[PDB]
Amino acid sequence: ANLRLQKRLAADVLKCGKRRVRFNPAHEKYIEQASSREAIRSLIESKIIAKLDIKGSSRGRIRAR
Amino acid sequence: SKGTASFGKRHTRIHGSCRRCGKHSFHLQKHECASCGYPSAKMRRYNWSYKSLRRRTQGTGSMSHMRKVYRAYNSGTLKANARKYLAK
Amino acid sequence: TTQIEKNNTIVFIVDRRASKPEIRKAFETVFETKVARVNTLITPLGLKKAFIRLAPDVQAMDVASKMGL
Amino acid sequence: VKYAFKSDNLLVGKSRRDGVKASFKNTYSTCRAIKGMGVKRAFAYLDNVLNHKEIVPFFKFYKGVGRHSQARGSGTDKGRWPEKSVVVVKDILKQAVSNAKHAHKKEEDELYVISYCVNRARGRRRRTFRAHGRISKYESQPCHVELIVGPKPLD
Amino acid sequence: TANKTLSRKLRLAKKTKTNKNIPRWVIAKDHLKKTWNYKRHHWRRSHLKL
RNA sequence: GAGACCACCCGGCGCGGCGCUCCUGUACGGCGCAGAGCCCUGCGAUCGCCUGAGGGACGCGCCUGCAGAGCGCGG
RNA sequence: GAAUGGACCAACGAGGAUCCCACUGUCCCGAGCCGCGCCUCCGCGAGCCUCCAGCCUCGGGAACGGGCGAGGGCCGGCCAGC
RNA sequence: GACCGCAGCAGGACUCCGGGGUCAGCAGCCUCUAGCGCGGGAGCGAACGCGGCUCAGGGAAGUCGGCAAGCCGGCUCCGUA
RNA sequence: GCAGAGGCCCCGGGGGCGAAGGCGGCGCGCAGGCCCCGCCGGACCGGCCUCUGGUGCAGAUCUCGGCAGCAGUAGCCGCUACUCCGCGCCCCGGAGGACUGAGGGGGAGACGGGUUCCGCGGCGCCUGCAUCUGGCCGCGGGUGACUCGGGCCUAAGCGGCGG
RNA sequence: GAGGCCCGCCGCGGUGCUGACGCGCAGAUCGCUCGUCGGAGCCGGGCAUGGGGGCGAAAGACUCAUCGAACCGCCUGGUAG
RNA sequence: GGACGCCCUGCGGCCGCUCAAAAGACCUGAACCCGGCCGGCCGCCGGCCCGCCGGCCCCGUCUCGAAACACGGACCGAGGAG
Repeated sequence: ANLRLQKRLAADVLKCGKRRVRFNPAHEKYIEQASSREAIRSLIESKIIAKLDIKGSSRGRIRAR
Repeated sequence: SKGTASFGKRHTRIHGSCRRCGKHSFHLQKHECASCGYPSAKMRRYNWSYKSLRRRTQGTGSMSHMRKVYRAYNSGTLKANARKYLAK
Repeated sequence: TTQIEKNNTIVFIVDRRASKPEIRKAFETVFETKVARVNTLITPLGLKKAFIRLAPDVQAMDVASKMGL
Repeated sequence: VKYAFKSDNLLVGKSRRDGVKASFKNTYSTCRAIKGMGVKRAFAYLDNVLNHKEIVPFFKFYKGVGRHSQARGSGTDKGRWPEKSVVVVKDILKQAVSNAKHAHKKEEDELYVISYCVNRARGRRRRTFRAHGRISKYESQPCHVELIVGPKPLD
Repeated sequence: TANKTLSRKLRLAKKTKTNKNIPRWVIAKDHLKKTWNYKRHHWRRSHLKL
C-alpha cells in the first residue's frame, strides 16, 4: 500500500533524496510494517532498503577535449 | 493591473482587533478604532445608522449588574434605601 | 512515556499565567520532588505545556507512578 | 409510491434504484433498448455494449450522438455505447430477475423485460467559474430507474 | 505569522478549539434533528479576523 | 481506389518473410606497401580496397510461417 | 515670423513621411507538410438567448412581413460545416 | 505549490544559497543533485482555425503603408564617406 | 368574488357517517361566477342581513421562488510524457522513457493564512475524469531557547506637556 | 578606467502584430516582437499627506476593479410637465 | 422512526411490517416541466360524428395610424399599484 512514509523515513536515514531510495520489490509487506526510523534502519542493514549512487555525469569526454 | 494583478500585492493588515469592541476595526497605523472609537473615552455612536446602534448596545450583552440591580429595586433595595435616607 | 524513561521528564499542562519559577516550585511541593529544568510552550490550542526535567538523583518513573502516569 | 407500473396480479418481478449517479438521457436509452427483450438476451446485449460490440440506439436524446454502423438495423442511424448506464441497468435487471425467480418460481428464459421507467432526479450542484468574474452551474442530471421483468412474452 | 503575538494566537486558538461538530449524544438528548454546527469554518473558504 | 461520424466500393482479411524494383550513396569491421607529422615504438584526421556497398521501403510478383468465412444480430 | 521665441539637425528616437539596395508567399497563384484543437467514443458537463413560430416571390400596409391578400415550393428527424 | 484575486484562477506576491559541459557569459541548448509527471482519457488523421515548416520562376507588381515574414548577425584581419 | 366584524340559521346552522383544499366531470348563470358529483385529503366551514378593508393581475428591462428548450450541446487544447508488470487506481512498489535545468516544478525563511502540520482509519462531501488519492472527512496527537528572534535602543514619524 | 555612453541576462516597462483570447486562464491575461538595463534606476518594510481635499516629470491622471470630484450610512420612499 | 423472510461481494433491492394511514424524513402536494403506458395528429371560432369545410395576423402599449423590420413579454406559481 502507501510506502510513502517508509520512503520519506528511509531518505532521512540514508541522507539521500527520495529519488535515490530503492525498496526491494520482493518485500512489499516487510516494509509496509516498518513505521519507525529504527524499523527502517534494521531493513537498511538487511539490504531490503538501499540508497543509489549519485549517478553523476561522465567527465571522460570533457577530459579528452 | 488596475484589478486582479494589483489584488496580488495585498499582504498586510491595516485594521487589527479593538481592545474595547473586539472587532477588526482597530487601524494599526493610526491607532484608532473605526467602530468602537477607542482610544476615545466616549464610545463612537452615530444616529445616521440605527442598525449600528442596535448591533452594540445595552442588551446585546449579559447586562449582568443592571439586571440584578433592577430586580433588587423591584424586591428589597428600596427599603434598604429608606434606612440610609433616614440616615443618622 | 519515553521522555519519563530516558530524559527524566514529566509533561504537564499548567496555567498559562504561570511562569517557569512557579512551576518548578509547584511540582516540587505537590509531588515532593526536585526539579532541575522547566522548558514550556503555549500549545496551538492555547494551553501552556511544561516539560519538567527532574533532578538526576530522583527517578521520574517513581514520581510518575505515584501520580498515576 | 415510487413504482410507476401497476400490473394486476401479473406475477412480475421488480427492482428500482434511486438517485443513480448516471446520466438520465444515457440511462433512459439503455433501458429503452432492453424493453421486450428476453432476460438472458438482455444480459448478453448489455455486455456487448460494454465491449463496444453492440450499440444502444438513442431514439429520444440524439442531438449530438453520432451516426454509427452498429445501429444500421436499429430504426435510428444514431446510437452510442453508455458504459456507466449499462453497468447500472444490468445490476437492477439482475435484482429484478432474482426477485421474480425467487418469489414467483420463474426461470431466466420465461422472464422478459416487460416494463421500465427512468425519471429525472434532483442533481448535485457544483459551480463552474466563467469569465469576467462570473459563476455558473455544473449540475448532474441523475435518474430514478425502475425495471420490471415479467413472465409475459409481451404478447 | 510564525512570529505571532500571544494575544493574536489566543483568539485564533479559540476558533481552532470551537471548530467542532455537535457531539452525537447532544443530538440524541435534545432531539436536535439539525446536526450541523453552522459556525464551523474551513480554513480555505474562511476569512477569520476579516 | 472511399471517409469528419456515417456512407461508399470491395472481402477468408491480415501479419511477416522472400524475390523484383526503387531511394540513398559505398555500411560496421578487417587489411594496407596511403597519411601531414610526432616522439616513442606507437599515435594520427583522413585515404584506398573489400563495397553501385550497407541500410530502407507505403510499390510490384510470390508464399517457404502463422493465419483468415460466427453457434453474433436481425429476418 | 522672432523666449505667444525666429532660423538652424551634429548626436539621439518602439516618433511622422519619401526613395534605393538587400531580402523574402506581400502578391502573381497558391501547393505540400507537422503538431494541436475540431471530429467520433468513455466519463463529466454549462452559458447567452427566447410572444408564438420558423421556405419563398409579389401586392397592400408605420411606405423593407415568417404570419395578412394572391401565387409558387414543402415527408419527418438529425450531423459536419457556414 | 495552503497568501490575495468569488476558486486547488497561464494573474500577482519580499528575500537567502546557488554544481557540470559548450560559451565572453549567471545568455541560449543539454546535464548532476533535488523535485516530479498539472479540470481526464482513447481513437481518427476531413474542412477550417491556432502554433510552426518548405516552396519553381519573378522579386512589393500586394497594401493606406514592406503590416507580417525574410535578409542580416559570433569572432579575427583588412578597410570605411 | 375575497378576507375579517356584529347578528340570524324553530329544539338550535353544516363537520372523522369526512372541513378547508387539490384533481377530474356535470348542471346553472349573458357573464363575473356558483353549485353538485366521484376521487385524493384529513379539521374545520359557511348561506343570508348589517358592517369594515392592506379586497380580484398577463404585462411594469415587475419582485421572489421554481424551472424549460437549447442539450448529452459549447467546452474539460498553458506548463514536452508517459509505458510495462505487481491488489493495480491518476495509489504505491520495481523497471524503463523523460521533464523542471542551480533567476529551478530545488532547499529555506519574511508576510498573509490559522491547523492546512503528523500518524491512523475512511470515501458520504470535495478532488471541474476517476480514485483504493488527497491540502477533503472522522479520530487521536504536534511548536520545548541564558546564547535565535521579539522584548531594549533610537530613525522618519507619532504621542505627552502648566497651558 | 570616465560616462543620466552603447550591445545584452534577470529585473523594470509595454512598441508592433491592430497575433491569440474575447460565453477568457484572466472584470486587461497570453505569445512572439520590443523600450531600457549604473541611471531623474528597480524593489521591500515603516511613516507622512484625506475628499471640492490630497498627490500629480500634467494624462483631468491617480487616491483599494470607483475619479472632470472616492466610499459608507443618513436627510431620502429627494423631485420629475 | 420500519418486524421477518429472500436475494445480494456489497451497494442495496424485494416481500411485507409499525400505524387509522406511511404520514418513512416527512401535513395538504398545485402550476410549469418531465418519464412509462395509452389513445390521437395537432391552434382558435362555427357547423356536423368529428376530420373535413368556412372564418381567423401578437397581445399589452404610446400613437393620426401597429402583424409590424416600434417597445416590453421563455414558461409557471405566489407577491404587486388611488
